Amino acid sequence: NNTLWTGPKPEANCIIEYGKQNPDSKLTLILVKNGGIVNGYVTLMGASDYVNTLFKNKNVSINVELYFDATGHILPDSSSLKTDLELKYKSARGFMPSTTAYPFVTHNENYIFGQCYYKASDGALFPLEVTVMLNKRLPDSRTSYVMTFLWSLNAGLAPETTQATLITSPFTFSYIRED
Amino acid sequence: NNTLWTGPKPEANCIIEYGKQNPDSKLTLILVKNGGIVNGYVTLMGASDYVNTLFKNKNVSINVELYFDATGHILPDSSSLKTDLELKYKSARGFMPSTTAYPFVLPTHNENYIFGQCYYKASDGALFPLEVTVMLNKRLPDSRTSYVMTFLWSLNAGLAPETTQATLITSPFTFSYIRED
Amino acid sequence: NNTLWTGPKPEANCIIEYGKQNPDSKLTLILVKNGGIVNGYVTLMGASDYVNTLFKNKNVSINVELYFDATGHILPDSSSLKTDLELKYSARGFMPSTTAYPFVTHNENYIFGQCYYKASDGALFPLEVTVMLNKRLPDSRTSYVMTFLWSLNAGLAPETTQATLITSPFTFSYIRED
Amino acid sequence: PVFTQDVFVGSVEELSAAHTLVMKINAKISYRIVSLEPAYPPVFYLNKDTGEIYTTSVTLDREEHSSYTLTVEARQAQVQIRILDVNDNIPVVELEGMVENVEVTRIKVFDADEIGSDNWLANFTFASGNEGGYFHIETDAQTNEGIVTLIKEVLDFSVIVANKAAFHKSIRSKYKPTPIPIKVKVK
Amino acid sequence: PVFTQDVFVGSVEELSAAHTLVMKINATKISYRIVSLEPAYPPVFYLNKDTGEIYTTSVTLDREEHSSYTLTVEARDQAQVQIRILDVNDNIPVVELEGMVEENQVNVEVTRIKVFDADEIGSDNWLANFTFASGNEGGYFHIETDAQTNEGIVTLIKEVKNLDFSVIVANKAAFHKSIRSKYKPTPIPIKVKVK
Repeated sequence: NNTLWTGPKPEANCIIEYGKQNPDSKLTLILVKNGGIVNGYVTLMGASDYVNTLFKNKNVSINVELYFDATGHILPDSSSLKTDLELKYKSARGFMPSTTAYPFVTHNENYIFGQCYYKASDGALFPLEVTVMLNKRLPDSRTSYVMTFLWSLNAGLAPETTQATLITSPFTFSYIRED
Repeated sequence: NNTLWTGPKPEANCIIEYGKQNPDSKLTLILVKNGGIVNGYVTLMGASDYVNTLFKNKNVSINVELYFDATGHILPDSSSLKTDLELKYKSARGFMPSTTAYPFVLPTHNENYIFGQCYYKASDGALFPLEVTVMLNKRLPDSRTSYVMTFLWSLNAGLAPETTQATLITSPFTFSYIRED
Repeated sequence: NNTLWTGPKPEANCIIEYGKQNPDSKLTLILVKNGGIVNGYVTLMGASDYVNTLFKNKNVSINVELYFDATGHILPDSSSLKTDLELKYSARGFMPSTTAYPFVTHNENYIFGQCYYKASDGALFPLEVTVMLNKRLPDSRTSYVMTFLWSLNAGLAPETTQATLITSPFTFSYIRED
Repeated sequence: PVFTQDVFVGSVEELSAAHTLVMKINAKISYRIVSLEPAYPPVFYLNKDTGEIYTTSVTLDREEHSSYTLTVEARQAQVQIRILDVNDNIPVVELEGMVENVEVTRIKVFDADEIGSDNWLANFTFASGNEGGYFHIETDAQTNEGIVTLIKEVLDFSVIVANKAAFHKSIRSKYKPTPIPIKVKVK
Repeated sequence: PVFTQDVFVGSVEELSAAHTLVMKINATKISYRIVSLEPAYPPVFYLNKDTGEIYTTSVTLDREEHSSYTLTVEARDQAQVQIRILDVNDNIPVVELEGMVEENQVNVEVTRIKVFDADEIGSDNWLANFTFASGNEGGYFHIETDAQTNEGIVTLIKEVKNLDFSVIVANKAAFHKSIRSKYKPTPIPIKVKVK
């Protein structure tokens, strides 16, 4: 096995409104080992009312954070994914980003930038700037690996007037893993 | 063996201009299985006159369909790639896009799309940005097929990228999707 | 063995100061086999005064050229990498294909991407990267050619001071040789 | 059920990232925002145990609203948060002068930031044409006007316009400097 | 040791690729070294100390910010180099209308459109070319570029109501690869009334 799943069509497991106590958005995140790197797949689907009424605004920054431990499981008390990451065919430290090439500490060799697109309901296409930040920080003492995701959007015209569902284009990226 | 080929530089197999039986373009399509996903590699090359005279305009769109079958081969009667795909060291059910993550709908739906950007280097060295809209299943042509994978290259430029005829070669586009076990 | 490293965090092994004999800039280049293709990871960090003071200017074109021989060991005399790649534990399979990217117009030897530069206060400047595969020949003993070109034109300067030239990790995928 | 003060104040940066500390109100107490005067976006999230107002996943804009007055109950009071403007909104220019130290032209511009501050003042540089040394600049701050004055008595030139301070981290690496021409006549 | 000339006049083009050959200076074992440039703060040129060649380097050039360079070299066991930057086409001509015609007038002037192109004055990269968009279908107006101060003067053809139209701007020579696929044609219109 070399695939850290989340689910091909998972239920609600991620919170976006910071302060809720029931999960309200689905997050699809697939990591695969490939030689000396890890390839990634990540998308986010809003499955509530407030997240679906996010893109009536013109400047929106969506943050999703993940805090693994030394073994490599999500601590759901302090993370932002409220469901553990499971394998496919069966210790899961092999999919986590390296603390040799992205050390803890300025020091902007940690970030990985990129883009996705939001397909609006009136046929419009808007670009979302994705910032994937690696380790960079320690929120706790028991936290051993950090991986955060950010979807930034600034637009002149407003993207949506009525509420539609929130759906982003998939994102693909690669990072150096811990052995 | 985990590579669905088309050829590193094959002959003319794809067809644009629906209403024609001559294969008028070349299409390198490589789908590599990797863990629980499939990585890809798409390159469209011009191989006739009609594909090469497309970029004398400015708002153009090049469409390619791939309608698979129930077991993982390409139906040539309905798709636009009239040449079956092969392995590297010769059933291809493993390389098909997943129906539990990209499900079939019937009346909008926008969770089974892939967006990307490639570039067209013109005859004098000017990069033009083309948009790629890789659409997975989303629809069904008829009852024979079981999976749908379409590609689409759009360009809305400001001026004409060419005036004479040159070989329309696009930059290689890379993408990834979830496969059907 | 399916990885051509550079080290996870190396010392300086490239030369951008045009006319120096010692290396002055580090770059991480990782190539991995994956079926019929090879995935690639590349980033470039400056390590001297001239490389760090490149981005006080508007237009900057950084050029890194690699010339693999018949086997695949990098010639450290005519390339820009002054230190060859190593395996994780020959190296013909990681080199690009010749029946897909042939030598000599012929605009099929290119892969165009995009990366970013985080500025001194941080402003996300877009660098346009161009990976030219083989297309050329220095002499009759190099067999494979790769070239990365990091181009930047900008409205204003990225930074008015010297900080560090750290570019974003760029990812690509090419057809490999058997 | 009892507060400590009556009128709270605070300051949050314009176009800041999510989850930043705005202010820390005080009065187990479950802090409860009940109303905003601009009410349609929820821009502020109140941590219920500690009274720390945070900026949630939707970000602000000073040019739509500069003062948020929200009423909060601690189980009544006011909260009056002001927005500090950062320098987005590149200036725009709405230009002929004839001579015979006589001032030549008057250049009127239009910014969009806080009026009076150093993110509003148009600072005028030189682009192509003052190598003869003919024009010295002056930024009339009280009405934001680009006065020029003669240097060497006796041709056209151009001006690149920017703000007084440096731009924000978002609008930089998009600002393309476009030169603007001035035609000077001589008798 | 000694040199063979005193003014090695050569040239290179604006916005060129890195490590193009500017010129090859010469002297009658020798080693070459630049001792001064005219601008001290941008290092733009590189002196090949083996064969006496001038290359451009990883930071490329712009003619509009500094037009001509003068730089002094000196060889060991001085002389001046005078490099003029050849201008290539770049940034789009920008446009800043009304006019009046009369009954059955032939070849009369309506407007003289001004245009500020930031390129080299006199060459083919500053001379604007004005093409029509919509309104000159039936053979109404003709356009010429007066090359004294780059004026897109229009004139009548036939003998003639609110027949307004629009013009599209371009240079006389075609654009570079670094500015094309960003040039979007914005036709700024022209209003004209008959009397």
